[PDB]
Amino acid sequence: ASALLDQALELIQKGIHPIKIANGFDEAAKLAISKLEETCDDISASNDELFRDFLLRAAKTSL
Amino acid sequence: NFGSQTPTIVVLKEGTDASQGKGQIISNINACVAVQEALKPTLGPLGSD
Repeated sequence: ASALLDQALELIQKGIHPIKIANGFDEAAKLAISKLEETCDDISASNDELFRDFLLRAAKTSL
Repeated sequence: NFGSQTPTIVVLKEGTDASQGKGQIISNINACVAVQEALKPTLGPLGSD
């Protein structure tokens, strides 16, 4: 959120209205979510033995 | 007669405002214009908060 705010400081200096700034991130955020939803793969096809390993992948990431 | 001072009787209380003028009303308009200035840029979709 600070990164969006820091980059917005330079655009306020150029004289862009804040609503056009806010609408730009809203269209960009949904566009990025729409792309990342396509590229990620599903893990439900694997059995329970490999599904336990995916939790170990995320468990070691969070700890 | 009961006192050497003889205080002059004020009509209203001390600290009670007195208000006669062609103005007076201009201050009320400027007071409304002051509050109106705060709500001025909040109009329309391209406004502010």
